[PDB]
Amino acid sequence: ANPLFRKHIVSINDISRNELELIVKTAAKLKEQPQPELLKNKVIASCFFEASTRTRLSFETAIQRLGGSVIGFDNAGNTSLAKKGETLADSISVISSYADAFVMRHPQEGAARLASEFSNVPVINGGDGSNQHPTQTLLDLFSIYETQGRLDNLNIAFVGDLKYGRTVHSLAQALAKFDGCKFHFIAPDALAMPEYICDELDEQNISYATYASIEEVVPEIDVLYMTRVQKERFDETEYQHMKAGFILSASSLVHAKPNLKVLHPLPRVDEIATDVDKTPYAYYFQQAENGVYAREALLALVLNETIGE
Amino acid sequence: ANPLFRKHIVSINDISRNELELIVKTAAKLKEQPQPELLKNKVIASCFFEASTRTRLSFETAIQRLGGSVIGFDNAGNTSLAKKGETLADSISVISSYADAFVMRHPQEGAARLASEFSNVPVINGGDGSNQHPTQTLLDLFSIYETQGRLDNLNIAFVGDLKYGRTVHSLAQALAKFDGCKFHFIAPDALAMPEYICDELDEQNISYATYASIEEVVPEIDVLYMTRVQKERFDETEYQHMKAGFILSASSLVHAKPNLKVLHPLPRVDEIATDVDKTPYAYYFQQAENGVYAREALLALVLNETIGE
Amino acid sequence: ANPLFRKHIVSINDISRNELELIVKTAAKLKEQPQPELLKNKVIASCFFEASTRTRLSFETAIQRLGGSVIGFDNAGNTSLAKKGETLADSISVISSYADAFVMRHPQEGAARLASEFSNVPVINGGDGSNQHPTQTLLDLFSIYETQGRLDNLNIAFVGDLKYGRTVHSLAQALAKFDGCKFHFIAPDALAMPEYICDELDEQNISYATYASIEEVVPEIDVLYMTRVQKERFDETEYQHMKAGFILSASSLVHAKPNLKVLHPLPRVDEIATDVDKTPYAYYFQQAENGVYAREALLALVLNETIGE
Amino acid sequence: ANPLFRKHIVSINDISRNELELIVKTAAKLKEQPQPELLKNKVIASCFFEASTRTRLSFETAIQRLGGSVIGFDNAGNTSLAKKGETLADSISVISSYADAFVMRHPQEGAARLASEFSNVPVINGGDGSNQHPTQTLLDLFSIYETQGRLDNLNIAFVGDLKYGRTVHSLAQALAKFDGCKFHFIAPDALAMPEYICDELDEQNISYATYASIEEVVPEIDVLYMTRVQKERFDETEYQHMKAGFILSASSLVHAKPNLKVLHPLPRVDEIATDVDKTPYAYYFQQAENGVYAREALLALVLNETIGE
Amino acid sequence: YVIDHIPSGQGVKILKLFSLTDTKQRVTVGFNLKDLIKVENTEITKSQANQLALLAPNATINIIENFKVTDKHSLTLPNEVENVFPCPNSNCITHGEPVTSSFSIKNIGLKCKYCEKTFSKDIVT
Amino acid sequence: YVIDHIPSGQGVKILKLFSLTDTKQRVTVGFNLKDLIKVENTEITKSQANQLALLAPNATINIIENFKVTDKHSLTLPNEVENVFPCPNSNCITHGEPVTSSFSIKNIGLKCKYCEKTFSKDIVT
Ligand SMILES: [Zn+2]
Ligand SMILES: [Zn+2]
Repeated sequence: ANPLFRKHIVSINDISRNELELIVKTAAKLKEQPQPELLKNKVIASCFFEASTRTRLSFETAIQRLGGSVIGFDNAGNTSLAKKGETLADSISVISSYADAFVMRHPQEGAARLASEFSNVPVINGGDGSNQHPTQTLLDLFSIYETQGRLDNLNIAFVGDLKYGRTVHSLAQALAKFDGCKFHFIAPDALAMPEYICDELDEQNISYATYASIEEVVPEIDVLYMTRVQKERFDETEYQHMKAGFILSASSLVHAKPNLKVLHPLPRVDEIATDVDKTPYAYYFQQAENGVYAREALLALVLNETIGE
Repeated sequence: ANPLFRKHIVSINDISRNELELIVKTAAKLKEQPQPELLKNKVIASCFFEASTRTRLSFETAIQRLGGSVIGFDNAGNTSLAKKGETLADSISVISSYADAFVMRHPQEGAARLASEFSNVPVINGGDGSNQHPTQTLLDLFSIYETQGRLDNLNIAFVGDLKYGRTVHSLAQALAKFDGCKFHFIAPDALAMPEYICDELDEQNISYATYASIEEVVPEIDVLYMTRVQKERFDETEYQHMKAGFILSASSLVHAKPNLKVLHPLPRVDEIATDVDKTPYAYYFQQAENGVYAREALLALVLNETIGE
Repeated sequence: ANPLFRKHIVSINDISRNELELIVKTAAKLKEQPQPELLKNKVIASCFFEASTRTRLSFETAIQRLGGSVIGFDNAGNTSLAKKGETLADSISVISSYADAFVMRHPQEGAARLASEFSNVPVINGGDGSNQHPTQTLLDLFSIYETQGRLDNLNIAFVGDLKYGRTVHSLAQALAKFDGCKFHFIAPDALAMPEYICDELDEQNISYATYASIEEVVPEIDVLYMTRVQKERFDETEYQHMKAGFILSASSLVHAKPNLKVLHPLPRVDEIATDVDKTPYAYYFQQAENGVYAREALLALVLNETIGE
Repeated sequence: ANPLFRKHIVSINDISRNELELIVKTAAKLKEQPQPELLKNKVIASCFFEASTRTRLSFETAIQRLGGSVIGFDNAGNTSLAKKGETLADSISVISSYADAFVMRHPQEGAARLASEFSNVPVINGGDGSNQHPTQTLLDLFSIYETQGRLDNLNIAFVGDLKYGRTVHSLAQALAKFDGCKFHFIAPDALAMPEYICDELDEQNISYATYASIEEVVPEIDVLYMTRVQKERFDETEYQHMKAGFILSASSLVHAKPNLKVLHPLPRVDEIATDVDKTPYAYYFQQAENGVYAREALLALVLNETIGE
Repeated sequence: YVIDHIPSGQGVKILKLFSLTDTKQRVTVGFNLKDLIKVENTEITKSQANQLALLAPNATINIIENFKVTDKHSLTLPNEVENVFPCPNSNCITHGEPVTSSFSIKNIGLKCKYCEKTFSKDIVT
Repeated sequence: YVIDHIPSGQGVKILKLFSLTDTKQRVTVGFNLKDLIKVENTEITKSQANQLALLAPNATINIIENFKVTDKHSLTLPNEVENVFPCPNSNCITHGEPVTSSFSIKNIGLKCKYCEKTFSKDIVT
């Protein structure tokens, strides 16, 4: 058995360096040589209590890509589930019992862990409030690996909302289980990387620094992970001032090295200008596409004792 | 390789007579001698930004009938997509990635054209606002072909709202790419066939004429196309007065040619009377079903160089 | 007693020339010398089953202007009235019995007439679907009188949607009970003044004509009643072509006579350009303001045997 | 004639020290020796585009307490107004016509200024987005005055969200037009008083300082102003951690000056504990009530040259 | 090159809508005399010249190479109008979106590449 | 009059935003040499001259009366900016509405007459 066979996928915290590496290596393998019957005669629950189109379709494609079927829902709007009095626990007990694996997304944190204690079948946390979204981080790791040929010894920059951006936190956390990545944090003072993430980085012996601008670090960077600067944590006057510093244009990448790739977990709105799309560094759309293969590999490894590739 | 291979299907105006014939012929084989593996291991994206059940179930049935998988959604309100700043372009670019073809319906005119420019995979226009609905015309022509044994030299009555009836505009335009059809128009004075459609027909050496009643022309007609004469288009006193002479009943059909098929694109409320259903001419439900086989044909030709028997 | 004392005000059809004249003359009198205790210790129901802010506030101001009080509601959204099973008849019976007069607005035609058969207290039709809105016509007559010193022998133009525009119909109908107004109809072919209005005008010996443009008739016109050209009765392509002809700018009034007044029942959107506001001919805002005095006078005349002005 | 006669009330920044004193003095007479005919035969428009019950009932009470009538609405969703193309300007211009003064609250910043330019009748700003809420500051100052017997040389603590607390920004600014106030600021590091407000205070020779706790400063404080420390402004772990030290309890007040009045603009959830209510310092409910008398004062001075006793 | 016979008031619109003031190369303009434009050291096809025809219907386009005229292009209506005018159709997908406006030129009408509706040449301006 | 020392690329913006090409009077413009504008038979105050200062920070404004210079206005930042720039605040009432944009000029900041928010001189452009 591979280390993930029959395991629940709840948090990036409980996935080791070795497991991450195997997941990305498996994504790469599956993308090169699809295995369209791996999940033959397997039925996969895909229960999105909270809408996530890009994620949901990403998963549903992966399942069906491997020969599996899909049951479930896409927003708890339509569902009659967990209405007035009924526990999520009960709901999961019933629906997981229909199926061979249980992909869920939920607005309450801890909801994938609870699921895993009431499903007799492996559960994949498609997202649980502000807590975890492992497959996003996994698709982000894969895309790095795909374009840098490794995950150790990389110069990664993170831009935008680093205080509340959960996708950067888990990614920094994942990469920090590998060797000698130096992180570069470019964000408003008011959205600096949080104190506790930084301690974890010290404890994982991993250099980080703060920079004022994107353009500053571009020539010494391999991966530029862009996130959105949301106006909620500011007002109008603040945003309109603080936004300008953290928008990525074609002009910003003029001194990029060739292997530079621009990532964004999407959606973008104006934090990456249109004119970056055609530049050789843009990889956000490929990143989105790599969501399918990342989720293929996880589903595969979870349900198949071996990948007889 | 057939001319539609790897082509986008956006507009009836970009489909030629040969192509239209190829589609109805393919639709006939797939209906009569089905080929449930023609899209084995193909994943088809079905994205209905604007809700259209009849159409969506049709496509989704066609996809799976051919061995394909479906991903996508049924309206945009149930989605997390195209939110606030988020372009349609970005959304297409991502969901495209997931699929081998992209079927879409959208409230806005041109959305299928835009889609075709941001998708590396062939898009099928499921309907873009008031502009195009090609597969509707394709199922309409298939039904005519199937029941008449030809598309050339048919007598066709178009009845109801000819002015804003985008379905008749295309069907008229399409059959105008053929020989010898003579068109008969029955509408209120306020809902005549557009001047611009008539110029086309004149450019294409095709007989049309207007008539006061449906009964008047029945002895001469091979196909009777009923559209929906909506309440919006006048006030009450007007609708009540005008509706009478544009409703089809079984008695209307007392002098029908034995090959006469009544069509209606659906839905239908009072415009075709219930007693027509039992008659040998009612073909609107068969026509609706032919939506599956027209959309199969199109998906098939789009993705397979050649198609066998 | 004045002719209107204790009468129901349902339709402009049942208000004679003499009654119209007295209403406008009374408006003028009340506007010059308010009578703030005419409706002292009178409670007036103002029940808007269908929202009409400009109308509702216009009425409520008038009531209170005369020393009266107001009870009621502004949309049937909030009300618990006429819910599942309960008749409007019952509702009116109860609420009118609270009050000394009953101002209502409703989305179903005939609703003010029904009200008047279940209220023991006079009812004022604030609007009943596409049927009547007498106080609008009355405020329109007043504004004409105020600015032309009479209602006979006037050259009035009507612009925009004359087919479905109920405000022009009742106004034309009201003015037609007076002597020797010549009407000028400027509207799209597709929204000509209706056949039946025109017959009524013939029967009231009243000259009308059709003109292509606003600008054509301006120098021979005293009142230019503008209405909105709504896009519903067209599509996008139609509207965008047909709108241009029926927009009133400052440039259009260059050859106006001095006594020219531009009326619009409001809201305007772009059928009267901003730049008309400052011109000496604009009277739509004054027209809106004159809604208060028109409704003051009606309420007064309905409830007071005499106006001891 | 008093300086506010026939003036627009849009911004606390346009009200001088004398004017502020005049308002609180007038508010005191109208509270203590009322004058229920000061707006006899005046009609006051109360238009709440954005719903604000506490504020609207306050104004509406003030209006009628003075002998005035009310017209208007409680939100825009219940309205037929400012629909689609319809300007706010047009809407003001019409409703203005109806009234002798126009009170308005609106979601957009500047809406009261715009209103003042399209109304021939004095507008009172009931709140325009994040910009101004003058009558809130006016009831705040009145309450301070009334309880303290002065507005000069008071010790004032401002507690909670100082950064986005538009109510404190104005109250601070206003009391800064007076002498010798010393301000004490208690907030999280992330919710400090804006740099720009501090410059003002420096320009105006006024002492401020920050403190870690409420208790720390209670012995020295005459007025304690609590704002609401909202959940939006951090994530969960942050809120939970920070909330503790910004909640007021009765025990907090063990060393209060006997003249200490606790204020809060309302609503209040956990930020002031229930046991404070019974204490001799709780004045938030009296302060809310003082909304009536501040808004009376303002309406009175706006419409009457002079006001007697 | 130098563009002559431009209507006075529509000539300013050319500079804006065609971003003629964008290169390092010198550019000169005179309004009212008719407007006029001169463009130092830049090339232009007889193809691209026609894009302008929409705004100045009857306008001479001369070319300087060597301090004097060499060729004199006169304009016709071209087949296409790539991103010059927005589509008058409010519902059109073109509007919020990262695409270039485009009309085929057909009674002189303009037909949206995207929504496929058809507008009179004037309504587009 | 004639306006000198204008930055190349911001000079086109003056013609547009200030509608200088509007009168019958002749108007001439040269881009890149710096942009430059000449305006035949029209008057302008030292007041109105300053509106321009926002776009061309250090720009000479000379005046022709009689084929040669008479006065040479040099620009300062004025108190006001009546309808030149839209307000960067998306929520601002100014946007859909029949009013003229307006900012007071205050560290060189611009303060909306309407929403009363305050923006850095650059963010407005
Ligand atoms: Zn278009
Ligand atoms: Zn603003």
